[PDB]
Amino acid sequence: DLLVPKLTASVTDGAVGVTVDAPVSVTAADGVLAAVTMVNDNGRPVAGRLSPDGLRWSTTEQLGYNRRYTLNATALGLGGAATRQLTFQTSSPAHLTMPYVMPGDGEVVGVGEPVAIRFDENIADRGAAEKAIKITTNPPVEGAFYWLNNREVRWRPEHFWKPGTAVDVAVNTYGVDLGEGMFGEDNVQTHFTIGDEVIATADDNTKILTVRVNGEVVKSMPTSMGKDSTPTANGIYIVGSRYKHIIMDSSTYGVPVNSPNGYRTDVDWATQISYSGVFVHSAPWSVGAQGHTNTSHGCLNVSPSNAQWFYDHVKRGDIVEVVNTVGGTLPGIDGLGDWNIPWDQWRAGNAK
Ligand SMILES: *[C@@H](O)[C@H]([C@@H](C)O)[C@H]1C[C@H](S[C@@H]2CCN(C(C)=N)C2)C(C(=O)O)N1
Repeated sequence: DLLVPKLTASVTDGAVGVTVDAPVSVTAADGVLAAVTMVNDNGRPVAGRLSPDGLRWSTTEQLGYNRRYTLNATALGLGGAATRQLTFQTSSPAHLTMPYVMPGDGEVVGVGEPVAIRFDENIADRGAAEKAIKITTNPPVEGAFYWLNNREVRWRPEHFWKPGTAVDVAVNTYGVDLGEGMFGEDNVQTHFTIGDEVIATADDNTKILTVRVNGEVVKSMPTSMGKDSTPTANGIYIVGSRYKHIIMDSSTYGVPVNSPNGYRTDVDWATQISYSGVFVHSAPWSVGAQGHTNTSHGCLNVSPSNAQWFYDHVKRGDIVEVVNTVGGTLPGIDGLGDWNIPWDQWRAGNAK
């Protein structure tokens, strides 16, 4: 006839390994919730909120790893009253890993910019990490994950972004088992926008670096690329950081300075385009060979004014394409060579 109220929680009494990637909630049937408290092992209460109709209570703040929580709830209805007490334990990680996402929040980047999520620890379960990363695009475009190394995963579409696209990255790793008892230390979120299409093409046959903005040629720079014994790899490069001046140190990229292809020299107006250490930069010493002969260690050498032009007008995520050199092809897992991996292979990924 008149039923007693019933209490249902999203955890159960005695549960262990409860993941903290989601709130805890309680629902009343045949009655309303009169009070709900949740405390940790130390008696400290957890913040929560009861819905206005009295039917549903939920935690509202982050739940902690390695905690024993006690939930007390009372429901009242015309049929009488019901009270329950539940204790559960949350996940106890063996390790925590912190994600770091690029590009930065609010940035405007070029059409070649991948989403990058780098953890500070090796990820045993790549599939769990990919599943925990939510990418929103507008206009919507399909994309896919691919791992550069054990710690950094990249996401991009099949073709270069459409200018004007919003990209939203929710790395929702808090409470997620990323393998072997390694859980996400925190969530991170970033949002960025794709700007103009900027593609600069260096053609060894002509020795010209041509900059096209939304398809229109805006600059033609005589360049000197890698001499035969240190060639510039062909392929697609993503623009990385830019520097007013920087000491280029070959040992940074694996080559002892004191070795025959080593070097250590202060350089102006330098835009990095590969982790292997290719840059567009000012080369006053080879102005005469630019547009004619390859003389560099791999860099795209241009005039000082053209290098400053490049610094001022080309942004992170814009594209440099190198063609017809005697080099090989830039490795797809360079760090900035993601677009050299064919789409079918990128889309199949490497989560295992
Ligand atoms: C690009 O080619 C690189 C490297 C970071 O990939 C740098 C290294 C040089 S330094 C070279 C030796 C001394 N040089 C002079 C004449 N000052 C040039 C470089 C290059 O121009 O070859 N660029």
